[PDB]
Amino acid sequence: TTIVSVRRNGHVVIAGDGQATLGNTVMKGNVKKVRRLYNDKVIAGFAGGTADAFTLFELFERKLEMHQGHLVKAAVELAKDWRTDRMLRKLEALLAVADETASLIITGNGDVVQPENDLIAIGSGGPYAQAAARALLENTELSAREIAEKALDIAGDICIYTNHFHTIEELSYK
Amino acid sequence: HSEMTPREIVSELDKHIIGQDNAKRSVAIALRNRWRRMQLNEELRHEVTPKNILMIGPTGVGKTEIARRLAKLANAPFIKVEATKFTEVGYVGKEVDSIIRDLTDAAVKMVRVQAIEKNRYRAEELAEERILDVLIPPAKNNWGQTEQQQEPSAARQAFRKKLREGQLDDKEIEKQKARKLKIKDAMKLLIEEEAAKLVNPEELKQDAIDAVEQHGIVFIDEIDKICKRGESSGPDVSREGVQRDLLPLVEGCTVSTKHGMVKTDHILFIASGAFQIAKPSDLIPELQGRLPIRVELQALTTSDFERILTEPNASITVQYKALMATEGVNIEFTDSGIKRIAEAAWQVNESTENIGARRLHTVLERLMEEISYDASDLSGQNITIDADYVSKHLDALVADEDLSRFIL
Ligand SMILES: Nc1ncnc2c1ncn2[C@@H]1O[C@H](COP(=O)(O)OP(=O)(O)O)[C@@H](O)[C@H]1O
Repeated sequence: TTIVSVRRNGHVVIAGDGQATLGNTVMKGNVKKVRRLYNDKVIAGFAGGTADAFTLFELFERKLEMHQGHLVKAAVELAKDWRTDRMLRKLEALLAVADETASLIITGNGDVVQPENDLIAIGSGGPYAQAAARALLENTELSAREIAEKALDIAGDICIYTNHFHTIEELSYK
Repeated sequence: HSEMTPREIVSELDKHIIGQDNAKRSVAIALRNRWRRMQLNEELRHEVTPKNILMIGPTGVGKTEIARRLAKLANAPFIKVEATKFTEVGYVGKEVDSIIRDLTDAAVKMVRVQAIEKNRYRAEELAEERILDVLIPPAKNNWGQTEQQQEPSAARQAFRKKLREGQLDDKEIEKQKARKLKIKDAMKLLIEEEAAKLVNPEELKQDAIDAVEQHGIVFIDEIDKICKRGESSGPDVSREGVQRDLLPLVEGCTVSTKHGMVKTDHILFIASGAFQIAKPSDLIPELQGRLPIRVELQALTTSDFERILTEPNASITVQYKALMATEGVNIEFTDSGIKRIAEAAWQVNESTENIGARRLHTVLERLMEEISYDASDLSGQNITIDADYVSKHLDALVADEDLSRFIL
């Protein structure tokens, strides 16, 4: 899979492909890997179980309800339980989350990570996307959305575990 | 507690009692003194004791009324004991400590009821949220905008606006409850449910005590009936016994109440007597000392009677009008009608036994017996009790003496 997040000109995005793989064959080709949270204010993408999601995203929402929209903190408070609670522990995934404030990755390890330029690229196709995103972001005036898109395609072209079905969630603010 | 001046007290007392100005001032000085005490220093606060009063006067002329309104006016615990109630304890009977107990069981039956007043808005505000929580089960962990749990006050505003009478819709809530029920009950089950949490123990029962000790008012009726009379001797020591028994109470002591230890050192005592047989100087020495204030009340006159009928707030006449209104009937008293009701009451009291203003309630009440009954089948009328009506209904009765001893 490949999750790509970018941020340029008061615009942030998260884009993902839709391939789920089992062994050497495709199980499904249209998996929704990018949703929306906290009353459609917070966007997110993810790599993992469809349930792990509908559990880690529900929780994340409540963590925001416990920290007035403040992304980061709810994010910190999130990765917190995710590494402690006996049960929540077995959950496996890689959440990419971003609000108008900032964007960041969360791993079952409990880490909260803010990448160089709010640029995120997780998943087996992650680096190829990063390489292409970085290239574009540094040599062209293209938009955050246009980036993630083009970057995602580049990925799906190189990564045997990434396809060309997309799911993007933008955000405007300025 | 009240910061009312004596003059203001008397004024306030004038709204319920006709005449007896002197007794009013005496009782008014007493109240103000309780205030005067707290404005003093450590020492002087122990030393200064209540100036207990000895009201002297004939039956039903306003003695208890005055003391009852005085108490009521200072939201003070009030008890009225009949002195002879203990004259039979030389054989068996109630101990005088009972007075301080009752003044306590009532100083509680008071602090409690007046906790249902203060806590009558709490259960129907920060407690009606119960039914609204099962009507629209709040967000899974409300967010937080100090106006977010107030935002609904749209969906939420509807369930509350419609909760202005519309109920009988069975639901359930939460030993919390859990049990399934209705609303003519789920709601009322909540009335007391959420209320017993605001009122605590060691402050309520502790305060009833603080009340009695600081604002208690004991009215010892017929204190003159426990004085020495020159007819015998054995019964006298029995009487004087009640005087010695009461002595600790007005001299300063500690009584045991099932709510705590009450100290009588600052309870105000209003003793009362007719003093036709005995004189206040027949009271034992120690008691005369503790009864520094002596005030007489005059017998009521026909004019006092006319005024008592209509002047006081919620006078019997006013009450009657009110009660007949309940039946949709408009009752009205002309000046001469009242002049005659009073006149009648005076007559019976002179021709038979004098019972003071009491007589007015019985005369007034016999006079109205007919309208009181027929009131329901007279709705929408203007009945006028005038001199004529009065005479037709009372004359015969008042005229016949033996009959007056029975019927009036
Ligand atoms: N001066 C008065 N003013 C108003 N009501 C009075 C007066 N005197 C007597 N009454 C009425 O008569 C009844 C007699 O009782 P009370 O007034 O306590 O006097 P007492 O203690 O001398 O018997 C009371 O219910 C009261 O309403």
